[PDB]
Amino acid sequence: INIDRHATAQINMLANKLMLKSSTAYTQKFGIGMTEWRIISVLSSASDCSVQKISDILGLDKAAVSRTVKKLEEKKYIEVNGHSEDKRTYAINLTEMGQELYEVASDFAIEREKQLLEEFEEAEKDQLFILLKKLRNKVDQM
Amino acid sequence: QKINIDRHATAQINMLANKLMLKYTQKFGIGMTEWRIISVLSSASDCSVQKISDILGLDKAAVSRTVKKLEEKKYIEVYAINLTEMGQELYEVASDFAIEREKQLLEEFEEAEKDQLFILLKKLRNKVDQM
Repeated sequence: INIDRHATAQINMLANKLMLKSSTAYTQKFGIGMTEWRIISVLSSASDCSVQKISDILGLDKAAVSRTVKKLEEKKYIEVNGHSEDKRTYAINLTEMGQELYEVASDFAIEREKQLLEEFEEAEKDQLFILLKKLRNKVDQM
Repeated sequence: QKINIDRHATAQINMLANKLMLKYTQKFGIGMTEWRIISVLSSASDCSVQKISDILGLDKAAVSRTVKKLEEKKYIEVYAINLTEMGQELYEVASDFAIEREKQLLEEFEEAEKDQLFILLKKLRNKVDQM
């Protein structure tokens, strides 16, 4: 059966294989899984990361984010910031060790991304981001 | 910080696959977790419970249970996990049946844009194979 022109199928097989390889890579190099890495990278980039905000950004459901954030808490990479004395909700933050992890693992993330796009011309990269965002806009409508 | 997520193709791809996933399948006699696992197994060979649990953000116990259930249903065999021919058929048939959702997804795309999308996705899959 031909699913070459099946966008969902193509994108899912691409994403799944990339994620599986990354699971191995991050685990062997840094002792964390791919999903742990995705969350750490979100925490380094954004402010007031609730579980909701991390889920919105990554597309993983809240249960998945919550379970991973708990693991990262146990590994002492993140801590829950209650903001007890502030007119705002709790937030998840990197600990000092989680920040160090990000510092060292981000170089590896950057190299893998460079590798993924090795054969792309500059305009092809631009075209790629535009088309993914168009897809991302339609999905939000479905 | 060091990485701009908005211009990080790895991140956009993975997010889009997840977002497409949370949006038929009960039609074919399996639930969401079963479908997600089937999908992962279709993407690459000799998967492990550990890897699947990682990338799906699921606990190992849940993954193991679901894997067993898919064994019983004749979709999987076995620790390297692979799809049976019938597991692979399930993925293709259920995808082929869901074609109307694909047309909806690509509604705002001209033919030239669809062509570009598939050209670019193919470059990406080719490269992932080499990584």
